[PDB]
Amino acid sequence: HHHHHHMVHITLDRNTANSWLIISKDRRQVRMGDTHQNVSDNKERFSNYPMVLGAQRFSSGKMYWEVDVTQKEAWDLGVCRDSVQRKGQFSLSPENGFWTIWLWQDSYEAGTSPQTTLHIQVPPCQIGIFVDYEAGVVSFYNITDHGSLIYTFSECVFAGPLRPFFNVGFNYSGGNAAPLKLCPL
Ligand SMILES: CN(C)C(=O)c1ccc2c(c1)CCCN2
Repeated sequence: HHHHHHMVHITLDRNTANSWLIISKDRRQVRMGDTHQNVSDNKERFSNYPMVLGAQRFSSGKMYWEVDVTQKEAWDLGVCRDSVQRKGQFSLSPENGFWTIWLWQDSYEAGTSPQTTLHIQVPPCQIGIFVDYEAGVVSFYNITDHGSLIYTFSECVFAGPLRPFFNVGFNYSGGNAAPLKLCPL
């Protein structure tokens, strides 16, 4: 792909974070803490899952960013509507305002309803995310495998401003403590 030139500097929004997340001083890394992180509750925080949004809102144009997923067993990445549900249980689907992929139990899947099996020969250590607002496209790229395409959502009905979306995953196993990191431009 040749999307790198639409690179945007993403930072994480602390106020949207689940209360167990630890966001770095530079707002470019997030990981699961082993306890509540001593913050007040608010209506923006994702309650049920270890999720956080980027601060940036996009309503037009082309945007690209990259995320490091090294040594994680589980995570979700993509974009979502600014107005997505924060409290209670929900599925990651375009009907609910999410355009995402994930790793879970040694398989990669796109967040369609129902979910779609992905075919990845080289397990990615860094993921590229491309959004074309006007075209209604969200695409995912395997940076470890020379930028190979992972998945394209097309005919997207965004229906609002978009925000970068992150889920560091549960760490029941003790094998998923590593952070998500926004990679340098
Ligand atoms: C309990 N452990 C070890 C987890 O991995 C975990 C999973 C989900 C979740 C939380 C923790 C607190 C935030 C809300 N959801």
